[PDB]
Amino acid sequence: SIKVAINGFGRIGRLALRQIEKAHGIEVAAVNDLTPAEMLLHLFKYDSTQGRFQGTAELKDDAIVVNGREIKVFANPNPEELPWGELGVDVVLECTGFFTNKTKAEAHIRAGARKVVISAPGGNDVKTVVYGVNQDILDGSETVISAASCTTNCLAPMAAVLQKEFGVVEGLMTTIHAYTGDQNTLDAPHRKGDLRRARAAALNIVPNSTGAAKAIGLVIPELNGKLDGSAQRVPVATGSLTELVSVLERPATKEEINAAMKAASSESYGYNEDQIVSSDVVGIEYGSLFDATQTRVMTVGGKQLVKTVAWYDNEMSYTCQLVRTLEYFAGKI
Amino acid sequence: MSIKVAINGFGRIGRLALRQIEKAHGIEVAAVNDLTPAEMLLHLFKYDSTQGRFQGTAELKDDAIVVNGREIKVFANPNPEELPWGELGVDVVLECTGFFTNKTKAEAHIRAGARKVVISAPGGNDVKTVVYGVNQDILDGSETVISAASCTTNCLAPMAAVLQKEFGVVEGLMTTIHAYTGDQNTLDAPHRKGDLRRARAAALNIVPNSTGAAKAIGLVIPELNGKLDGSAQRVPVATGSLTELVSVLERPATKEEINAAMKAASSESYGYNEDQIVSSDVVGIEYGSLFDATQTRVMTVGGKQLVKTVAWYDNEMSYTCQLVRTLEYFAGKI
Amino acid sequence: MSIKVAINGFGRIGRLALRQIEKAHGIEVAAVNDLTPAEMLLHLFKYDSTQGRFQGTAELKDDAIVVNGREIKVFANPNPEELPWGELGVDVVLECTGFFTNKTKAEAHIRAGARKVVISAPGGNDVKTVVYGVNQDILDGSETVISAASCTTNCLAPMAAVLQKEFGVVEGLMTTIHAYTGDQNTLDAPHRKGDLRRARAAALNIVPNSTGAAKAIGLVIPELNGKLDGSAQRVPVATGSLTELVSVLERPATKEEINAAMKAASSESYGYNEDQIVSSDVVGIEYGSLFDATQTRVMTVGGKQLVKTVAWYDNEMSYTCQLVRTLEYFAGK
Amino acid sequence: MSIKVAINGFGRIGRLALRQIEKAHGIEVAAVNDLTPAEMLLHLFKYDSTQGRFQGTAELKDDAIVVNGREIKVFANPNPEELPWGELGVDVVLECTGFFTNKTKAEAHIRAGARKVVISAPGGNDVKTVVYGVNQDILDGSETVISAASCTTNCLAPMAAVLQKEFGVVEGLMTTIHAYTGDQNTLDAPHRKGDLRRARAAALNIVPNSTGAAKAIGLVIPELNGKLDGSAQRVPVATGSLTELVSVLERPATKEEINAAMKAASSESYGYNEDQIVSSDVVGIEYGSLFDATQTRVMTVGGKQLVKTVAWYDNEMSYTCQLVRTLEYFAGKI
Ligand SMILES: NC(=O)c1ccc[n+]([C@@H]2O[C@H](COP(=O)([O-])OP(=O)(O)OC[C@H]3O[C@@H](n4cnc5c(N)ncnc54)[C@H](O)[C@@H]3O)[C@@H](O)[C@H]2O)c1
Ligand SMILES: NC(=O)c1ccc[n+]([C@@H]2O[C@H](COP(=O)([O-])OP(=O)(O)OC[C@H]3O[C@@H](n4cnc5c(N)ncnc54)[C@H](O)[C@@H]3O)[C@@H](O)[C@H]2O)c1
Ligand SMILES: NC(=O)c1ccc[n+]([C@@H]2O[C@H](COP(=O)([O-])OP(=O)(O)OC[C@H]3O[C@@H](n4cnc5c(N)ncnc54)[C@H](O)[C@@H]3O)[C@@H](O)[C@H]2O)c1
Ligand SMILES: NC(=O)c1ccc[n+]([C@@H]2O[C@H](COP(=O)([O-])OP(=O)(O)OC[C@H]3O[C@@H](n4cnc5c(N)ncnc54)[C@H](O)[C@@H]3O)[C@@H](O)[C@H]2O)c1
Ligand SMILES: O=C[C@H](O)COP(=O)(O)O
Ligand SMILES: O=C[C@H](O)COP(=O)(O)O
Ligand SMILES: O=C[C@H](O)COP(=O)(O)O
Ligand SMILES: O=C[C@H](O)COP(=O)(O)O
Ligand SMILES: [Cl-]
Ligand code: NA
Ligand code: NA
Ligand code: NA
Ligand code: NA
Repeated sequence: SIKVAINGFGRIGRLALRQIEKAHGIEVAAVNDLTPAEMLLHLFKYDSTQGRFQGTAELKDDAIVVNGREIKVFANPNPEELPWGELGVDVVLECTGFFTNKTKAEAHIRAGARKVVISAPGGNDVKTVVYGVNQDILDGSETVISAASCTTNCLAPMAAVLQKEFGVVEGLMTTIHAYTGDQNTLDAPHRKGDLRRARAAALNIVPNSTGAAKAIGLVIPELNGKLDGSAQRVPVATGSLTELVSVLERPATKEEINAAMKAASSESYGYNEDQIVSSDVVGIEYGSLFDATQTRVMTVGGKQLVKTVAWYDNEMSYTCQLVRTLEYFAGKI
Repeated sequence: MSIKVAINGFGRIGRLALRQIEKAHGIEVAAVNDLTPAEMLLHLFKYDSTQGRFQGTAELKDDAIVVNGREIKVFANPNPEELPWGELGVDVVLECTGFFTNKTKAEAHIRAGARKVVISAPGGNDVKTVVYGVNQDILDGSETVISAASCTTNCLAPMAAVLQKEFGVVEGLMTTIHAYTGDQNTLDAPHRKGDLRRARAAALNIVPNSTGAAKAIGLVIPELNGKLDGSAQRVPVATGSLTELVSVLERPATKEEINAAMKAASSESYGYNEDQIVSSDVVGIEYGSLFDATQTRVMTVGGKQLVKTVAWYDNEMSYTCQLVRTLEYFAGKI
Repeated sequence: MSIKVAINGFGRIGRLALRQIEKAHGIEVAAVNDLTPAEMLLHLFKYDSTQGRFQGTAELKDDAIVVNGREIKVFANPNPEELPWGELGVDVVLECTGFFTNKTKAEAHIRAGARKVVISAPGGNDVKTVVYGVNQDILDGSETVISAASCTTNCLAPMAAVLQKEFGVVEGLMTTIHAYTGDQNTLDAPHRKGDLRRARAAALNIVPNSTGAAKAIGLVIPELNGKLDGSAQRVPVATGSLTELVSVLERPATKEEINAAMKAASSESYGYNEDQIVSSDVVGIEYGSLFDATQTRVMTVGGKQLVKTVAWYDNEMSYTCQLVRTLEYFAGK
Repeated sequence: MSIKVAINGFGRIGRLALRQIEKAHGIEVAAVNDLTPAEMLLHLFKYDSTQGRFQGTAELKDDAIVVNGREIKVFANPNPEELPWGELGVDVVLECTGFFTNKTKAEAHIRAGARKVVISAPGGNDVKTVVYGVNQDILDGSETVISAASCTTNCLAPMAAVLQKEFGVVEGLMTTIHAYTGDQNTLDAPHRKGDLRRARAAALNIVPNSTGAAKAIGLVIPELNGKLDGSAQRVPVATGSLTELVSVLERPATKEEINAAMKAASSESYGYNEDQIVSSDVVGIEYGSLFDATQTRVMTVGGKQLVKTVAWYDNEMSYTCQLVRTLEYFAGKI
C-alpha cells in the first residue's frame, strides 16, 4: 500500500481523504494542519457543501480514526520538520496553498517523503498533469509534480479536443468561479494585497486573475502561448464553469463541436445535454463536464468566434483529478 | 417641459423610476398601477433591500400615496385598456410590467387616453430602441411607442459604439454576468415561462440564460447589425452586473489605447472606472454603464488579436436612470 | 397489494415525498398532478439545488415520468375534483399544493375516487393533526382527511412532549429560525396575499413572520393546549431550520436531566445530537426533529427557573419523512 | 477646535467610525493604525459592500490618506505601545482591533501618549462600560480606559432598562439573531480560536454561538446584574441583527403598556418602530437600538406571564454611532 500524508487538511485535503478512503492500495497515514485533532475531525465529519462524511470517524489522542483505521495528526507549519521519513510516507499531497513551487514543496522530501503532489499550479519546473489529458508524461522519476488548478482541469480536456479536431489559433477564457477561502468573509484587509479578494465573498461578483489559460502549454504543448483569460468569483460556495472563446483553424458548427466533445468523454471528462445549473455539479467526480447546451458559433464572412463551456465542482472535481493523478503517479514510483 | 407620467408596473424598475423622476425637473408621476393595494406599494417604495430607504417623505392616503407632499393615485387593474389615463391627463406611460413589451400591447395605454408609451424593455422591431448617450437622436417626438432597450443593451452599447467608431469591429461574443432577477424562482419550482434554468433557486446557482442584447444591437448601432452574439450567466447577487465583450477588431489595439478611447467617450451616461471595484460598488450608480479599465485585455498571437472589454451596470438603477433620461429627451420633443 | 399514492402538487414537499416513497416498501406513487409539463417536473425531480441529484433513474415519456424503471402518470388539472383517482385505484392522496388545506377542499380528492387524504400542512378544524412519534394513536382508520401538521410542529412537538411528561410545562414562548420558503419573493415585490414582510427579498433578510404552530400545539399534545405561543424569523438559508423554546416548567430542572430525558425519548422520528452542528448539517436528515443538547440552558434566579431547549429540522426533508411515516401508518389503519 | 481621535484597527467598526467622525462637528481623526499599506485601507474606506460608497472625497498620499481634503496619518504597527499618539496630541483612541480588549492591553495606548481609550468591545469587569443613552453618567472624565460594550449590549440595554424601571425584571433569556461577522470563516476551515461553529461557512449556515451581552448586563444596568443570560444565532446576512428577550417581570404587563413605555424612552440612541421592517431596512441606521413594537408578545397562563420584546440593530453602524457618541461624551468630560 502506498502511504500518503496530507499537508493542509482544508477543502481539498479533507475531500482527498474522503476519495482516498475509497481507493484501493493507497491510504493516508497522516494529516498535518495548524489545529488540534478535535477541530480536524469535526470538519472532516461535517461539511457545509459536500455533506456528512459517509463513514465512521472518531477522535483519539493526536489522531483521528477513520473507518476503523488510525491517522496521525500533526500541527507543524514548517514541512521540512515533519516526520515523513520516520512514518514511511511515500507521497505528500501538498494542499496548504503555501508551498506551491518546487523549492518549497521539496521541504517534504528533506523531511523524508519520497514524492510530492502539489494541489495547485507549481511553476514551470514541475511536471503538471491533468488526468485524462497528459498523465503519460510521468515516468516515476519525478519528485515533485503538480495537478494544476481546478480551472486547468476543467479547461484542458475541452481545449484538447478543439486543438485536435479543429486546431486553435487563439482563445480567451473566463471562469465564473465559486468563492473560495482566499476571499474575506466581510470587507477587510487582505494579506496578499488583493483589493478584490479583500471584499465580502458572498456579496460580490469579484474579478480576479487566474493562470489556467496562460499556463495551458504545460499540459497541452500545442496550445502554448495561445490562450489567456481570467476569473469572476461569484456567491456560490462551490461549483464553477469555464467559458472559452476561440478562433479555430477550420470552420466549425455547434453540432460538430458537441459531437467531438461527446466522442472524447471519459471518467475525467463528462458530456452534458441537460439544462443544469451550478448546484447540480456539486460533488461530481468528473474533472470537467462539457455543457453542449451552451455551445455557440458566431460567423461573419469567413471569420468565426467559437464559445465552449464546461462545468466543474472546483472542490470535488479537482479532488478526484488529484487522486487519479496520485494513483497513476504512485504506480510509476 | 411639463409632462405627467403614469407608471404601469410598480416593480423594481417602476419604483426606482419614481425615485428618479422625483429628482427630475418638468416631469411628475400622476399615477401608478400594479396588482396590489396601496399600502403594499407604499411600503415597497419606502423600504428597499438593495437600493436603501427612500430619502423623501412617503405616506398612505386611502387609494393613493403621498410622495414628497404630492398625491399619486394608485390603481390595481391588470388590463391597461381600462386605466383612466385620459381622465388624468397622462402624457407618457412608463410600461414596466414585463407583460406589454410590443407596440400592439403597449398601444392599449394610448387607447386608454395616454399620449405616449416608453417600454422599459426591448419592444420589438417596429419600435424605436434608444440607449441614451448612443442614439437618442433618432427620436423626433412623433413616435407613439418607444423602447429604452434592456439593462444589458444599455451597458453594452456605449462600449461597443466606441470600439466600432475608433477601431472597427469584425465580430464579437458577449457574456453578461448578471444579478438574479424577479423572473427567477426563490426555490426550485415550476416556472411559468417554461424556463428550466430560471425555475431553479435564484440565490443558490450560476444560471445560464439567453439574452438578445448582442443579437439586437443593430437596432441601436446599425453598423454592428449581425456582428455580435452572446448570452448571460445569472449569479447570486441581488443587483449589480457586468458585461464582458470578446471582440475581433479591424485594426491592432493595446489595452491602453482602448482604455483611453473609453475615457474620451465618458459622459453622465457612460462612466469610466480605474479602481479595483466589485459588484456591490455599482449598486445605485446613475451611469447607464461603467467601463472598467482594469479588466481590459488584448491577446495577440501571430498578429491576430482578441480583445476583452468589460463594463459594470446596476441592472436596476443604471437602467432606471437611462430610462428616465430617454423619457426626458423624448418628452422634450413631443 | 401496494398502497397506491397520488401526489397533488409536485413541489418541494411533493417531490421529496416521491423520493422517500420510492425508498419505502409496499408504497408507490401511481401519479402526480401539478400545473406543468412532464418535462419540467422530471427536470425538477432529477436536479435539486438543496437536496442533491436524485439517486435513481428518471426518464421522460409521453405524459409520464419513469422512475427506477416504473411509470408515474403526470396530470395538470388545477381542480382536484376532476382528477382520475378512482380510475387509478389511488388509496391515499398527499395534498401538497398549499391551496387545499382544509377538509372541504381536500375532500375533492375523495369525490375524485381516492380513499384518503393526508394534507402536507395544518388542515383546519375538521381534521385530526398527527405528528408521527407523538400522537399517531389518535387515528382509528375511519378518518378520510388528516393533516401531518407543519414543519415547525413536527420539530416542536416531540421536544415539548418530553418536557410536559417529565417536568410539566407552565407556559412557553417559541422562536423558529427558519429557512426561507417559496412563499417569499426573490426580490422585493408585491406579495399576492398582502404580507409586507414576505414581500421582501428572501435571501437578503431576516424576516419576522407569524406562525400558529405553538398556539395550536394542543391539537397534538392536549395537555399543552393554550400554554405555548411564538413566532418565526425567516433567514437566508434555503432549507434547514431550528426551533427554540423558552419555557417555565413546574418543577426544578438541570441541563443534564433535560438532555437525558430527550435522549431517552429518541427514535427514528426524534433524534438526539451532542455535536456542535450548524444548519447545513441537517439538510436531508430523516428525523422529524433533532434535539440539540449543546444548546440547553436552565437559568435560576431567586428560586425561579427559565429553560431554553432547541431542536433542528430540515423543514423540507424532516417534514417529508414525517409525512410519509404518517401516510404509511394511516394507510395501515 | 476638534477632539483629536486615533483609530486602532481600521476594520468594519474602525472605518465606519471614521465616516461618522467625518460628519461630526468638533471631532476629527488624526491617524489610523492597522496591519496594511495605505492603498488597501483607502480602498476599503471608499468602497463598502454593505454600507455603500463613502459620501466624501478620499485620496492616497505617501503613508497617508486625505479624507475631505484633510490628511490622516496611516501607521502599520501591531504593537500599540509604540504608536506616536503623544506626538500627535491624540485625545482618545478607539481600540477596534479585537486584540486589546482588557484594561492592561488597552492601556498601551495611554503609555503611548493618548489621554483616553474607548474599547470597541467588552473590556472586562474592571473597566467602566457605557451604553450611551443608558448609563454614560457614570463617567466623569478622570478615567483613562473605558468600554463601549458590544453591539448586542447596546441593543439589549435600553430595552432591558425600560422593563426594569417600569415593571421590574425577575429573570430573562436573550437570543440575538445576528449577522455573520469577520470572526467566522468564508468556507468551512480550521478556526484559530477553536470554535467549531465559527469554523463553518458563514453565509451558508445558522450558527449557534455564545455571547456575554446578557450575562454582563450588570456592568451597564446594576439592578439587572445576574438576572439575564442568552446566546446568539449567527445567520447569513452580512450586517443587520435583532435581539429577542423573553422576560419574567415583577408585575403584570400588557403589550400596550410595554410598547408605550418604549416609545416614551425613545431618543437618538433608542428608536421606536411600528413598521413591518426586515433586517435590510436597518442597515446603516444611526440608532443604537430600534425597538420593534410589532413583535411584542405577552403570554399569560393563570397568573404567570412571559414577555417577549424585540429590538433591531445594525451591529455595524448602530454600534459605531454609539461608540462615537460615547467617545464624544467622554472626551468632553475634562
Ligand atoms: N478550493 C478549491 O476550489 C481549490 C481547487 C483547486 C485547487 N485548490 C488549491 O488547493 C490548495 C488548498 O486550497 P483550499 O481551498 O483547500 O484552502 P483551505 O484554506 O480550505 O485549506 C488550507 C489548509 O491548510 C492549512 N495550512 C495553512 N498553512 C499551513 C501550514 N504552513 N502548514 C500546515 N497546514 C497549513 C490551513 O489550516 C487549512 O486547513 C490551494 O493551493 C488552492 O489553490 C483549491
Ligand atoms: N430588474 C432589472 O434588472 C431590469 C432591468 C431592465 C429592464 N427590466 C424590465 O423591466 C420590466 C420590469 O422588471 P422588474 O425587474 O421591475 O420586474 P418586477 O416583477 O419587480 O415588476 C413588475 C411589476 O408589474 C406588476 N404587474 C404585472 N403584471 C401587471 C399588469 N398586468 N398590470 C399591472 N401591473 C402588473 C407586478 O405586480 C410587479 O410589481 C421587465 O420588462 C424587465 O425585463 C428589468
Ligand atoms: N417547504 C417547506 O418547508 C414546507 C414544510 C412543511 C409543509 N409545507 C407545506 O406543503 C405545501 C407545499 O409547500 P412547498 O414548499 O412544496 O410549495 P411549492 O410552491 O414548492 O409547491 C407547490 C406545488 O403545487 C403546484 N400547484 C399549485 N396549485 C396547484 C393546483 N391547483 N393543482 C395542482 N398543483 C398545484 C405548484 O405548481 C407547485 O409545484 C404547503 O402547504 C406548505 O405549507 C412546506
Ligand atoms: N462587526 C461588528 O458587528 C462589531 C460590532 C460591535 C463591536 N465589534 C468589535 O469591534 C472589534 C473589531 O471588529 P470588526 O468587525 O471591525 O473586525 P475586523 O476584523 O473587521 O477589523 C479589525 C481590524 O484590526 C486590524 N488589526 C488586527 N490586529 C491588529 C493590530 N495588532 N494592530 C493593528 N490593527 C490590527 C485588522 O487588520 C482589521 O483591519 C472587535 O473587538 C469586535 O468584537 C464588532
Ligand atoms: O485559503 C484558501 C485557498 O487558498 C483556496 O483559494 P484558491 O483555490 O483560490 O487558491
Ligand atoms: O418579474 C421580474 C421581471 O420580469 C424581471 O425579469 P428580467 O429583468 O430578467 O426580464
Ligand atoms: O410556495 C409556497 C408555499 O406556501 C410553501 O411555503 P410555507 O411552507 O411557508 O407555507
Ligand atoms: O475579525 C473579525 C472581528 O473580530 C469580528 O468580531 P465580532 O464577531 O466579535 O464582532
Ligand atoms: Cl459627573
Ligand atoms: Na484507500
Ligand atoms: Na420631477
Ligand atoms: Na416505494
Ligand atoms: Na468631524
